[PDB]
Amino acid sequence: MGGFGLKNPPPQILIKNTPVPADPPTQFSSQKINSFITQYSTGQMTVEIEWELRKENSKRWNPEIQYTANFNNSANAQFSVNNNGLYIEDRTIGTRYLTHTL
Amino acid sequence: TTTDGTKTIANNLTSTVQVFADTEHQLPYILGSAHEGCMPPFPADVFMLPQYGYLTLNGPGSNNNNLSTPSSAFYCLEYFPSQMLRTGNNFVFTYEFEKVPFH
Repeated sequence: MGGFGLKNPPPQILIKNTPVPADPPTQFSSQKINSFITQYSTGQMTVEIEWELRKENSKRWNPEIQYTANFNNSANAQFSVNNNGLYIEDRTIGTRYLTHTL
Repeated sequence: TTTDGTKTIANNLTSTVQVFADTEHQLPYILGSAHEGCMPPFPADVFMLPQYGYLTLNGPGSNNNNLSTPSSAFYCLEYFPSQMLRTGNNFVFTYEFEKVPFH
């Protein structure tokens, strides 16, 4: 599907709500505790990647194909939110534009 | 100089030739395609140097597949720094292969 094959990829990160049981009966029972307190959780996360990139030196004379926002007028701008508040992606953008000698 | 059908060849002392080696492989590389124009096998022969040329992407249109695609590259070789040589001065450089397995 494309990508970087890794022997030792980034570690999976797993999270759970710790169970909080509801009021236990007064008499003892060895069976599992069936009833819990309904709860959920929320909070922010952040991810910081450091990328290394190969600089481009090409002596070709004439200009190259490049990615350009669609030059047309439109009811909704490209890669932007619409009236209802929904973010819309126009184009899968490939990485291959700049030419290189074979 | 050509006067009638009699050529007159003189020696122009102030003219230059200009040469450069491309060490970054930024030009299309036509060596190793087994063309002619190498040194002769026998040291006493004199040979004429081959012309340089390359051919880029082509693309279809109408009945002609020979149209130039947008990404067809054009390389100007005067856009490379090169050393200009008169008759007195000379040119040299060295190169070192990376390790490859014995044949």
